[PDB]
Amino acid sequence: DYYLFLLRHSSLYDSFYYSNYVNAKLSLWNENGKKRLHKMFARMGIPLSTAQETWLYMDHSIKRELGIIFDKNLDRYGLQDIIRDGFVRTLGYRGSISASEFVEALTALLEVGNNSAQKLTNLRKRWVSNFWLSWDALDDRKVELLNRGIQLAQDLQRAIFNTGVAILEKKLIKHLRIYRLCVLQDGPDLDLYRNPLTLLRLGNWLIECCAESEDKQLLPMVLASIDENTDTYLVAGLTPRYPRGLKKPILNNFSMAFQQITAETDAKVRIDNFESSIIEIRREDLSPFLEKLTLSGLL
Amino acid sequence: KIYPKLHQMDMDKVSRVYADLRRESISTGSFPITVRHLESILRIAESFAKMRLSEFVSSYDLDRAIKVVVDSFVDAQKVSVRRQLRRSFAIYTLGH
Amino acid sequence: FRKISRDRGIIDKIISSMAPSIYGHRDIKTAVACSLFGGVPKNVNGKHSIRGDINVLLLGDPGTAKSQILKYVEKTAHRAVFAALVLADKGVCLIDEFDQDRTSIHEAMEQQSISISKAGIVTTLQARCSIIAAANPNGGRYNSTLPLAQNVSLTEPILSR
Amino acid sequence: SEIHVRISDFPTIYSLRELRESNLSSLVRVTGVVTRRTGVFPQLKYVKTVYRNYQ
Amino acid sequence: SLPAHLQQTFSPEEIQFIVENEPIKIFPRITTRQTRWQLITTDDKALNNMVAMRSTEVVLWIALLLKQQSKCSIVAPQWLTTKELDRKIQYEKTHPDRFSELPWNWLVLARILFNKAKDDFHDPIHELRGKIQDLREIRQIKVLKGLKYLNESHLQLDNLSLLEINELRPFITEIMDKLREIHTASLT
Amino acid sequence: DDDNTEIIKSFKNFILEFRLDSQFIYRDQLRNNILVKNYSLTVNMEHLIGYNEDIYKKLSDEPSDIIPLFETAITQVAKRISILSLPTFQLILNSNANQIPLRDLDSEHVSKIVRLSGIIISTSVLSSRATYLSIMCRNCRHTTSITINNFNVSLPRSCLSNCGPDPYIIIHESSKFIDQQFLKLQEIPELVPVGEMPRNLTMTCDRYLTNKVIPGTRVTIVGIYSIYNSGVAIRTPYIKILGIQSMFTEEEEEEFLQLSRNPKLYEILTNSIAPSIFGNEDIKKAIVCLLMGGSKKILPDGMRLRGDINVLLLAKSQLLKFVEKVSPIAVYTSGKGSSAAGLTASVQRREFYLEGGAMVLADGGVVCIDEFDKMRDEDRVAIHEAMEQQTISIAKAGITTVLNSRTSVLAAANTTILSRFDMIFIVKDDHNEERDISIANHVINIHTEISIEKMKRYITYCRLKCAPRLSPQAAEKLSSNFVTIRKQLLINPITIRQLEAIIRITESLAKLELSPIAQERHVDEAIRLFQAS
Ligand SMILES: Nc1ncnc2c1ncn2[C@@H]1O[C@H](COP(=O)(O)OP(=O)(O)NP(=O)(O)O)[C@@H](O)[C@H]1O
Ligand SMILES: [Mg+2]
Ligand SMILES: [Zn+2]
Repeated sequence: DYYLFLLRHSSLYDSFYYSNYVNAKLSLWNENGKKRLHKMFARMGIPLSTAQETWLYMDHSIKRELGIIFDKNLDRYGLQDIIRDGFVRTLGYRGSISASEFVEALTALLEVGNNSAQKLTNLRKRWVSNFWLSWDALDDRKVELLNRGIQLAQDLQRAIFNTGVAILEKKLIKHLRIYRLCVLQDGPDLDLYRNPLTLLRLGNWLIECCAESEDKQLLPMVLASIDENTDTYLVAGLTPRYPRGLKKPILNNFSMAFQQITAETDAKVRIDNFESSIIEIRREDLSPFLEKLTLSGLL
Repeated sequence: KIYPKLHQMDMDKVSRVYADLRRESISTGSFPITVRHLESILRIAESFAKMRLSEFVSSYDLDRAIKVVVDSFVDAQKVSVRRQLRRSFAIYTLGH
Repeated sequence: FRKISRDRGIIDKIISSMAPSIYGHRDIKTAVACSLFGGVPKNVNGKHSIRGDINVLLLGDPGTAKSQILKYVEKTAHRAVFAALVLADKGVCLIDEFDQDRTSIHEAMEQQSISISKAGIVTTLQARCSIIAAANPNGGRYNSTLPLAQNVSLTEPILSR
Repeated sequence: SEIHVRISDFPTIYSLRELRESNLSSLVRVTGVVTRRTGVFPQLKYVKTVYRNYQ
Repeated sequence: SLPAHLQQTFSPEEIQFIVENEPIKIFPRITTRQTRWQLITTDDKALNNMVAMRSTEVVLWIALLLKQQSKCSIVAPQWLTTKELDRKIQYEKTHPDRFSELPWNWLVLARILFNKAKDDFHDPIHELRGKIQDLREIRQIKVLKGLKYLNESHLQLDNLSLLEINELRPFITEIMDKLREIHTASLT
Repeated sequence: DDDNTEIIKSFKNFILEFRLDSQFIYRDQLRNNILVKNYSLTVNMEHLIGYNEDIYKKLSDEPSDIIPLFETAITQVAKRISILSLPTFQLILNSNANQIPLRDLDSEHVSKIVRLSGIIISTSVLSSRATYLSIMCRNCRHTTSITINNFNVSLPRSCLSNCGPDPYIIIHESSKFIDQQFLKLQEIPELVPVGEMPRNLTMTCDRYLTNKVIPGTRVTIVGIYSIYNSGVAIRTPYIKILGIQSMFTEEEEEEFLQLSRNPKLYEILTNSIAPSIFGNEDIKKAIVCLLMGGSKKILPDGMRLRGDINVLLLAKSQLLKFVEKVSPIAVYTSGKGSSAAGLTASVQRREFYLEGGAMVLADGGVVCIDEFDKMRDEDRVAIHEAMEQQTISIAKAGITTVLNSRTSVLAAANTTILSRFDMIFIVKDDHNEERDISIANHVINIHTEISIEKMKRYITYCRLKCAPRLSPQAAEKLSSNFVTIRKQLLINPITIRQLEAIIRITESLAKLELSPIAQERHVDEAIRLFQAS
């Protein structure tokens, strides 16, 4: 199994192109990165028009030779970490799936399955129905629902990538001394980041990019997104992490910091999520809260 | 590269000007102004925004588009109607 | 580009640069520039659509520079047709003089795409273009005492559209 | 399976007037307007089978 | 009062209910022999006197109720084996009009045991599922030949299963009734 | 030799064994098809790949050779599941492989399975191909037979039973044939590079795939891409198709019946017509009557009584478009017409021919004219026959024919031609600034009571269900009113051709209620609405 985004569905080319690790290793947000991918497939001996075919229909010979082709070629691109072992399951004649693909299907179903207090209640009630839309997909009798989950997973990753490139190309990351700050004031559709899990997927994209872009300055990061209906920013505090191939674990300290500023502050804020690293605050109060936060020694 | 858009503030004034032009056209017995002219005004304002690489239409764009379309509409009319139109429309063809 | 666009009066300078060899006639240059830049197309599947192209007609006294500015536009513009609307797709179409031709233009101004059938065959084509036309006003000279219809050989919806 | 070399900037030019029998089987460089074009068809490459495009 | 679809016939649910009252052979994994069951529509002694891994006979609905949990295992009927089904298919092919002598509940019981008791067979289940299909297809050919003898008087059938009869009931009886009406009208 | 038997054995075991959960889906489909005398099977590629990838590999490498083997395997299974004679069955395929744009097909794709899409632009008539065929040998008068199959043959020359160089002829009296059809596929309009006209392909289908599509429809196709004979060493490409993709209920009429018993239905329908237009009450009422119409009748002496309605309007541009949208069938035109046929019809030239305008083309429906004053000279005289007789008749240049013109006309303009219409009215205007501001705000919104479809379906239902008759009270009322107006005019014209128009309006008013009889209630509103003046 390969750390490639949904290999056995869509195509081999899309598997590399949307992989969260490959983007950090080859810088796919710009053309000098994309050309490296074209160059790789040309050297590997795979015709580029076949690499884009649906992986079920891709030719049998390439399918069986792929396991050796990677051993000869990933080293030249510094990309050897793609290779690993994992668990695969199959039932009758309906074809294989790995656990890594299964969990992406389930998370996608959680995210996208189908004055202020009432709207918040409606939203939080909608998110609970998706629990049962995911629960009913753990049954082999209901593979039909699992396929829908996979179709949603692909669109979610597409929309995430199309926001990440905008953040990096417009250089919206602000490099403060103690931590890195990023705030989304507008977007193609900013509603997708109103759910916590989607926001964390975007954060995990940016964290891989920041982890590989320079050897220096492993820093905490703060990410926020506005909502036009509440006029509140949804804020999340994220740790750094060490690369895949490299020894105690680090700890997320934003919890105590957000709690202390919340205990002190004039600001209109909410803390009720299980994960205390995520908070919410009104439009005008973001800047004084972040000012008091950076003035604090708790970061 | 450039794909401009309208700003929702001054559009109330545009609607009032449209209604005023229609009222004045009927009052002198002219052939009436129509929705086609209003659409053309908005489209020309977008073009004026595009000319300076502005993604926003602005009040002066609407003013220039209004002048162009109103003057073009006036030029099509008979002479007596033309004099009544320009005497009333002075606050659009020359002023704003 | 951004440097010159940040300067004041760039609109007027673009219009001034339009058709250098021809003296005067600033309004014609303004209209031609507006047609070459154009608007944005929009559509609402709830019952409506709006074109981005801008169409212009010029009534010319004999020898008042009309054919020269059409030649100028032909060299200036990226893609164009001079007189066939398939070749004008996403471009500018130029007409310098003027029943089936007018009928084709009637369909072309009503639609943005053309459809035709012949011997049971059926097919479609795209027009999607800005039309610049010029004409001679019903003989030797225009009459200002009369409305426009008296001076042209055109149906009323043409002057509307 | 096979690569084609394309030559560029050949240093002498003819119109369609100056061609004579001495030019036969020589390389030439020519300019003009394309008056008419056929559709694309496949053509048999060798005379098991292989094809190539033609126009 | 009664629903429209139950005026003249039994639904498949009722057919399953009817079949569930039959006896079946089981191996229990616990001993009950020295509370007591105290049933009122069956024998009570067998369940009160079970001994682990000693074969005994009980009604099918209780057998499936036990097999829902670890406490029981079901012995397959002897006709439900590859050798016997092979012989029945050969009988079906040999005699092109007679129906082979399968039990009256063969379809229902097969499609119950394959779902509730897939683990307790000796033969590989993916072969039994094929041979059951072969039998049903051949019998359907023989049925389609027989519907050309609907008449004013009567018909004889043999070894046709309960579910197979119930499938056809509203067609045979209706067409036969109308032929009777047409004939007797000419006598009167 | 043995490979032909192993491949057939493999596909035979595929059909007999593929379960997904508990149903043998291909055995069931093959049986259910035979019962309705459909001899074909629709296999899906993904199931074949799941069962055994090697079989799919063989099929993908050499489709022209392997498709016939799978077809005969289907026949061998079809006999076991239904016999204790059948033709050869047609195999049909479904696939989700990546579509190739039609413009990219080239020499790399010859004799490969290809999936593409486009628009059908033409369809041939059906033609006959042979499958089983019988042969007679001219010299010895021996006989034999051959079995054709339609994949990429000629009569043999190995004489039998010397017997000669080319002795074989066909016995058409003892041979079997199938249907074949040709089609043309054009590339999708939103794919074409700018400034170019679209490219197209030609293709073939047989048996159950014939007569399945019509011109102008968008379709998706699965088929073998190949070449045929028709420069040097050059051949034409085409495609062999293997698959294609492209009255009232009770609960509906219950709503229409609930509307029919509403005490204010007439007001509701009038309010629902061009609701943006202010005022003009009687105009809206007249359009309802024009849409509903009277009742057609036929007498024992063969005379025929008209059902249609005709209205003229002297703002007005909007109503004709609204009528075009609400009507079940509609045609829109300006007075000069779409061709030299004009409104009615004309003769054109080389041999002469005839073509009809937008009176013949709207036959059976409604037609609306946008400027009736711009009518041509021939149409001015020809519309008399088109409206009075509901026909157009021509005897010119050896042509001698009559054309049907059964339609209701709506017209507008800005004389004696007004006599042709049942009702005439003049449009009226009001100049409230709020109305224009509302329209402008809606225009900016797009730039930045009963609904139409329900009303159209209701109008259709009423036209199909009811055709009501005058009660005797209405007859006394109408005749008394008729003689009263003529007497009043005499002491100070009304004529039978207008009495017979008032009757049609009366019937159309009774039609909304679905009342089988018309009543004085309807007569009163009919004469009240007759004030055209
Ligand atoms: N600034 C100018 N103003 C007017 N005419 C000019 C100007 N410069 C050149 N001309 C000449 O005047 C004519 C310009 O008008 P133009 O329409 O091109 O001529 P034309 O085509 O012969 N008249 P017409 O046939 O009615 O279109 C040409 O003959 C030009 O050479
Ligand atoms: Mg000129
Ligand atoms: Zn012979």
